Amino acid sequence: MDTKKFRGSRTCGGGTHKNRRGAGNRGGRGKAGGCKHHFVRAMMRGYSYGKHGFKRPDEVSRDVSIVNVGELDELASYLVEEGLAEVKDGAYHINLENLGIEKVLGSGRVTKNLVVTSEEFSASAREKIENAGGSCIDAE
Amino acid sequence: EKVNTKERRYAIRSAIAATTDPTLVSLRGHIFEAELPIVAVNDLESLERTKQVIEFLEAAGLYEDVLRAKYGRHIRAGRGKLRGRKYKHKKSVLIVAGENTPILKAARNLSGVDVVTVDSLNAELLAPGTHAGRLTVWTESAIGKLEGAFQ
Amino acid sequence: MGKKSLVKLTRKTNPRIVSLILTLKERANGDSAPIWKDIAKRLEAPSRNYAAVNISKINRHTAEDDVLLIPGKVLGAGLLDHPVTIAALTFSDSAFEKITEAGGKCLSLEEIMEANPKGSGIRIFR
RNA sequence: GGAGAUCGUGAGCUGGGUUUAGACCGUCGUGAGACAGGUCGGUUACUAUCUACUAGAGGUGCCCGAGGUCUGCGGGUAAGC
RNA sequence: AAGAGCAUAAGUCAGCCUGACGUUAUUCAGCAUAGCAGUGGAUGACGAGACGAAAGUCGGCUCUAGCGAACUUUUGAGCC
RNA sequence: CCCUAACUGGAGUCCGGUGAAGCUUACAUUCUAGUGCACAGUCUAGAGACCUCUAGGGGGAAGUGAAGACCCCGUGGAGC
RNA sequence: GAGUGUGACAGUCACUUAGAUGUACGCCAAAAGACCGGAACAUGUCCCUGAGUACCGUGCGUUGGAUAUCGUGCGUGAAUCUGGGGGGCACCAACCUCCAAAACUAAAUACUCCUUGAGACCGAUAGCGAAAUAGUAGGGUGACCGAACGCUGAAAAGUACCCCGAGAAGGGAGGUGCAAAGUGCCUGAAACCUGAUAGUGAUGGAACGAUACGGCAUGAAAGGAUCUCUGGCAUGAAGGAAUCAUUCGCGAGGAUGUAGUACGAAUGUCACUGCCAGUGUCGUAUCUUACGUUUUGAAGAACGGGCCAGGGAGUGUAUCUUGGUGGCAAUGGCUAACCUUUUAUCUGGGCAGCCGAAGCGAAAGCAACAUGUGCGCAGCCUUUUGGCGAGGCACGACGUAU
RNA sequence: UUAUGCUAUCAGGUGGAUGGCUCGGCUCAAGAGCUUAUGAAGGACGUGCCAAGCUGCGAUAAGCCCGGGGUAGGUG
Ligand SMILES: [K+]
Ligand SMILES: [Mg+2]
Ligand SMILES: [Mg+2]
Ligand SMILES: [Mg+2]
Ligand SMILES: [Mg+2]
Ligand SMILES: [Mg+2]
Ligand SMILES: [Mg+2]
Repeated sequence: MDTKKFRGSRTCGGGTHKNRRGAGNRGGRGKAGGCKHHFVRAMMRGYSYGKHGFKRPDEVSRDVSIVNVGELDELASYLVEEGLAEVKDGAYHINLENLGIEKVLGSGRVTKNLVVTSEEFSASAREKIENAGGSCIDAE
Repeated sequence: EKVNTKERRYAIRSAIAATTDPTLVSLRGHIFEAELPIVAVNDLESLERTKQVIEFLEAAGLYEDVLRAKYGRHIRAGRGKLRGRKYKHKKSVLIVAGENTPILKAARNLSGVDVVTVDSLNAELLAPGTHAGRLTVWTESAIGKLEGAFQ
Repeated sequence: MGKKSLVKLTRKTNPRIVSLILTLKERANGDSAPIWKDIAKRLEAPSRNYAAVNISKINRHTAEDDVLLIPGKVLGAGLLDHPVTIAALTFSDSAFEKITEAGGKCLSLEEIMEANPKGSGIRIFR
C-alpha cells in the first residue's frame, strides 16, 4: 500500500487496530474453510469439493492444431507468396503439414479453388472446399 | 526493469532524432553555435590526439560546451563524496563513430564528452537523465551504419 | 475543458495525444464542428479502451470512397476490397499495406483535420 | 434503642471465619479428583509527594514608630448528664 | 400439529385402473428487500399411459412438516 | 484486662558530616451538593481560603507495589 | 579531466591515472624426436559374456509415483545368444528397444576462510557484537550470554614568568593560536541545574490555552511609510432610528407621517500624526473538565506516559487479479536460459517455450456467423423532422454435451 | 528589596543531541582454494631498557640468516 499516505493515520486503513493480526483475520490460511465458513467463497472462486471424470495419459491423448477454411481461403495468397503454398493452373495447393495444422475445420467461406492436403477434415470443411471447386487430400 | 526491444528501439530512434532539433539541444543545457545535426567527414575518426579533437570542436563551434562541462564540474553535496561520487559531472558532446577507431581514445578525456560507436549506442547516452537533446557529432560512417540500426 | 478534462489530459504521456486533444478542441470551437470535440473526448478516455479496429470491420461497413476516422489503431486482420480513406491514430504494418494496395489512404487525425475542418461526411469507427 | 458513614474504619490493629498449596473423616466418582459437610495446620508489604486535620513557628497585609490594655466579627462546648 | 381449502365436492360408496410414470426447462422461496445448498413447489416441454361421451383430471394421498454435501462403496442402462 | 503510671537503654526530635530509592500527563489552598461510564481537588452552583515553614498520627488522593492467582472467555497450554 | 593526499575547492604540488616496462621460483606451452599399437571382411551341432544376483511374495519407510517411485527387513529365487531385461496392473501375442547384477572418467556446477573490484547500501543508539588494548570488560558451576567507548590544532605553537593556595590540585593575571579548539579537547541541542533580566506576586481557584480589550516591558536586522494615529468630505449593501404630530388600544404599547430619512459593513479621497505590526508578562470579559487508547458512552475513581534527546512499525520473492500510461498486433505478442560485455549497464542475437488464435465433452470424439434481421447512442447529413448509423443492445442461425 | 514562588528570554553549568568528517561495516561480482606426525589450527606461559593490554615472536623470543626490490632513515 501507499505507506506515505498513511503516515499519521495510526491504523493505516485497517479499521480497528485490533484488525490485521494474523490468519484469524482472514479466516485461516490459504483456501481453508471451504466446507465450513468459506463455502460460498469456495463456490464463487471455483474451489468447491468434489472430483469429476478421469484423465487419459498424455502419451496416448493428443490435441490437433486446427485452421478453418475461411482462414485458409482468405489468406491463401499470403501463403503462396510466403512459400507455404503454390498455384497450379489456378488452384491453390496448400499442405497443412508444413503449417503445423492437422485438422481443417469448416468455419468461414471458401471463394477459390483450394486443393488442401491435411491429416483430417471436418465434414463441413469437406463440403465447403469441394463446392468451391477444390478438393481435400488425406495424408497417408 | 524490462522494456520490450521494439519500444526500446523506438525510444532510441526518438532520442537520435532529438539530436537534430536545436530547440531540444539548447533547452537540454548545451552551448553550441553549429547547425544540427552535425555530420563530420570520416577523417575525424583517424585523429589520435586530444589537441586534434580540440581543433575540430573549435572549428565546429562545439568546444564551448566542453568548456562548460569542465568548469561546471562541481563537488556535490552529501554522502556521495565519501562513497566515491565526489563530483557532479556535466555532459557535453557525444561523438558517434562508424567502428572502433583512434578517435575513441583521442576524444575520451575531454570533459563531459562521450565517444562511442553505433553498436554501443543506447538511450542513456542520447538522453542523459532521461532528457533528450544531446549535442552529438556523427561521422559519415556512423550515418551510413545507422540505416536500419533500430528499425 | 474543466478539471475532469484536465485530469485526463495531464494523465497522458504521449505528446502527440496531448497536442491532438488540444487542437481538436480548438477546431471544434473554431470550425463549429462537434466531430472534433467528440474525437477529443474519445482520446481523453482511458487508453485501455482505445479503438483497435481490424480491416474486416471497415470492409464490412463501408462503401467506395468512404471516409473513416478511427480514434485508435487500425489492425490488419481481414481483407479490404474497396478503396477507403482512413484517418487513424496509428496503423499496423499489415493494415497500412492492405489499405494502400486496396487503393485507400492511410492518413492521420491531424491530416484529416487539415483536409476538411468541418468534418462533413466523416464517419467515426470504433 | 435501631440504623447510615465503600455492609465507616487492615498505607490503624487483629486474624477466629471464609478464600491457595498439606492432611484426616463422611459422601460422591472406575479413576484422577470433588463437596454449597465437618476437621487440624497455614507469610498481613511501603521511608507520606499532595490534600485534610491537630499543634508550634517565620513573614507579608492592615498600620505615624513602639508598647500596653481592651473590644468582639466570629469559632467551639455536654460541661454537664 | 396448527392454520387454511372443499358440498352436483377435495367428502362417502362403487366400476375400471397404477400418473405413487422415464427424460427435461424455467421461475420461485428456503435466503423479503439482497448474495448462499442439499432441497421443495409452481408452471411448462418430450415420451408413454389410466379413467371418461367429451371437456378434462391424474407427476400420489386437498395446501403448507416427515429430511442430508463432498469423498467412498454398492445397484441400474448404455457407453467411454 | 479494670486503667494505666513512672523509670531505663536504643531510635525519633534538634545540630555537624555523609547521602540513596519508590508513586509523577498537567495543574492543584480546599469543603458541600449535584452532574457525569450511576464512587469529582479540577465539571456545575454555592461555601471557604493571606503565604511560607516545622512537628505529628495516617482520614482522602477509589494512595503506592503486581498486564487479578477468584469468575468467564480462548476451536491457548501443561500435568494427571 | 579515475581518484586520494597536501594548512579551503588541484588534470599541471605529491602519490597516481592513461600507457608502457621488468621480474627469481614456478605454471601452461607450440615445432621436432622415443615408445605399447590400429581397422575391415569370410566361415560356425564351436567357446565366453558378472547369482543368493535379476525377478517374485510379504512388512515397513520414502516418493508425484497412482494395482504403475525408490530403498531395505524377512522369505523365495532364475536363464545363458535357440539367451536375458524394458515398453507406468498382471498375463498372452505382435512390434520397438536395450544387455544389468564389476570399474574409472575432464568440462560445464556449488560455496566463500581468503584476494581484488564495485556500490541509488550504513554513517558511530547506524553499519558486523566489535570504526576492534572486542567475543574484550562483565555475567553464568556449565552448556553459554555479552557491552560501552570515534574527532584539539595548519603546526604542540600542549600556556613561559608572576600572585594566591598545604599543594605536582585549583584559581587569578599573563601568554600561544585565524579561532581556546586547553588534552574523553570540532560543532555543542534539550531535559536538568545556577544566576540575571522583564512582567507579576503573601485576599487567592485549577487543562496552564483560544478570542477581544487594556497595563508594564520590548519593538537593531529581517515587517509597514497615504504605513500608524486622529479627523473631514463623497458613495454606501443588509439594516435603520431619535424626536415630535395624528389616531387606535383597558393597559404595557401599536399604526400612519417625519423616513427608507439621519445613520450604516465598506469603498474612495483629503488632511493630520509618529507610531504600528510583532514579541514577553500580567489583568478584565466569554468559552473550554488534557492527550492517545479501549469504549454505546472517557475529565474519569478505565488503560498509557516523570522529563528530554535519539532509535522505533506495510517490506521482498513467487503467483493471481485489476487500474493509469505505453510498444507491437492475427501476416499476433514477448522472449527464457544462453551467446555477444571490450568487466554486471549496454548493442545485436537467441522461436525453446508461454499467452492469444475454437469450442463443447468425464472420455472417445466431433467441431461453429469475415453479418440474416431489428432497435438505436455518438457523429455526419437534414427540409429540424427525419435519414445513414461504427461501437452498444435484442434476435436469428450455427458447434458441441446432455 | 514581596519572601517562598509563577511565566518568558538571556548568561553559565551539566549533558552529549545535531551537523560535518570517517583507516570500519554490509552486500554483490570476479578470482583463488586445502592443510597437519618434517607435529597443524588452537591454547598456556614467556619475550621489550623504562612495557600493563593488544599485536608479533619462542629461551636465537616486537626477533636471526641468505637472495632480490627499495634507499635514507628505522626502532608495531
Ligand atoms: K582536495
Ligand atoms: Mg484505612
Ligand atoms: Mg470460538
Ligand atoms: Mg589524474
Ligand atoms: Mg555499534
Ligand atoms: Mg552493528
Ligand atoms: Mg526520531
